[PDB]
Amino acid sequence: ARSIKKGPFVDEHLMKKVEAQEGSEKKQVIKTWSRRSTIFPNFIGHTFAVYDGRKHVPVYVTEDMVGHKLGEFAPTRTFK
Amino acid sequence: MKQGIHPEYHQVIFLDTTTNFKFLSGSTKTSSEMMEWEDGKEYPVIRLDISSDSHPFYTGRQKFAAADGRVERFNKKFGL
Amino acid sequence: NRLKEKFNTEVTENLMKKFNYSSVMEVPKIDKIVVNMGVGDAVQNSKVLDNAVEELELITGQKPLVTKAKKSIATFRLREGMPIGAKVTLRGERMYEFLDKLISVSLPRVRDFQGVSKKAFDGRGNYTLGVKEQLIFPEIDYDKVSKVRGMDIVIVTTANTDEEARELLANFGMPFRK
Amino acid sequence: RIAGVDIPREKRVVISLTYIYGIGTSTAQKILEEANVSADTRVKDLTDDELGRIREVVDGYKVEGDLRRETNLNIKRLMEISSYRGIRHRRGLPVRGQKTKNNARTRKGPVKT
RNA sequence: UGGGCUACACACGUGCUACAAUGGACAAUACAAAGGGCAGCGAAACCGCGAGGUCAAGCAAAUCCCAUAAAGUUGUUCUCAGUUCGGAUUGUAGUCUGCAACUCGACUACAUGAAGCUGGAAUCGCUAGUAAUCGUAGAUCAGCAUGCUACGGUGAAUACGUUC
Ligand SMILES: [Mg+2]
Repeated sequence: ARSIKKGPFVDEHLMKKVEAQEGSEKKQVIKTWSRRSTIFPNFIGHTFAVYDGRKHVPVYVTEDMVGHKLGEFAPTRTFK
Repeated sequence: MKQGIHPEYHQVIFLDTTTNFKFLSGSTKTSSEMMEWEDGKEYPVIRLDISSDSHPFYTGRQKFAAADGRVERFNKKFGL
Repeated sequence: NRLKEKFNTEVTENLMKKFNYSSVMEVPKIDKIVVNMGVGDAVQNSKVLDNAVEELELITGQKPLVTKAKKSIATFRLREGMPIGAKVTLRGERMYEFLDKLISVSLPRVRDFQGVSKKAFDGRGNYTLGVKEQLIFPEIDYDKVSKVRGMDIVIVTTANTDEEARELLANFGMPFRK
Repeated sequence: RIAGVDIPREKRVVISLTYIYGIGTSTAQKILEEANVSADTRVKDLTDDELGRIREVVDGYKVEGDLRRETNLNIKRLMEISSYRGIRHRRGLPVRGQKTKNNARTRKGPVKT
């Protein structure tokens, strides 16, 4: 959770999916409804199709993006 | 040089208080304080907060450490 | 002439060894240091140039030459013959004193100094430096100056190439951005 | 002059130090405490030795351009990573989730009716 | 399950906080009312700059806790400016609640330091414990109030009068 004492929050289903990909030499696109899950350092190099509420928007994790939730990068509202 | 068209110019000692660096060069600036020099004369002394040796760039000393990487800060923050 | 002494001794040796100069005469030297100030604001107010002139006179240690417009431009509201600048040419001992002070005191005093640009050479071995404010120079006091104004310092070198000039300035101890 | 900035001479040192970027009243109190320089004594009346001591402490804290550069870099990174916060920075709209229907003038600038 | 109701060139209504010296900051030092509480109110002690945490007494209530009211009073300092006014915005590191604070919480620390120099035309409330001002409590409620509904403290000016 937010508090330091609690570990960085990640959804188990998202985490387990990433874990399987770690072993694989070539990573595959991940469909995730987990906007709330934090981007871990392990997530680097993984592509996540985060749901924007109507469609899944592709997100590629990089070093800089770590420590930011996957949901942040996907946009739920459209203007102009 | 034409006489009386130029501002008064005289040798003055420039001192870096921080690094205790003294050098004698001419300046229009007049100082009440004067100090004995290597040369057998007394010259007015100008005090400088920062000099070549004082300024970090010249020395190449780094005052502060570089910012932690995003992966690094994540690991450090939650001790993982 | 502490900077001159360096040039006379260690610097001469470094340059001649580096570029395999056949004669001592070949070794580069700084012909002149010229400080340029532009006062287009003088068009708007006569006082501004006069104030700048005072500042330049103190920093340089010699009276500046007022520079007048060659041609009239409507956009700049410029009229030919109007006073729009002040220049000083420092040569001989005065030059060496100015340069040593600039590198030793004034350039350090520059705010958030990251070194001088390495690319600021005309391609003919002559370097130009632009100071953002004249407050960096020690003589000027912050109270005395009403408005901060930049200055250009032009180092003209006998060096044929910039590289030779760069080595001369580096041996002089000029900060380089790298 | 401390940290490349000339603090007002007339004002008391404690307040004068706040003028330096990256220094606030809290730090200004702390830097004087470490310097062992009294807050009461005014900058104009400050002794030369005291001034040097203040400078040493101020140097230890990140101040002026170094802090400015860091802050800019963080904002640049957010814009680079295309973070929602970063996108709002690019839009020039409230970044921290303040409502934009009304108000939001400081971020949005003057009214264009 | 996730998003939206939290969109943002703008217009309007109702509010909140300022534009300082009848003030700002700091230190010391007083005087209320009306309410809430069982797995809830949580003292004290220790730890933290603080938000909090740790441990844990009492207390189903004229007993214990929320909870020290604040303005005030007396000193000290600043000295008429966009400031030692103001505190929007943004960066960073935290705390707490919750399965989960990305969209979209509250709070803290540090830094940053906007507009604002008392407001065009126009327009609102109030005849006394009222207005004005200063804090206090409660419902809803995991958390979340500048709103709402209650409470006291200090405490005015003026009303010739009925042409409009
Ligand atoms: Mg609604």
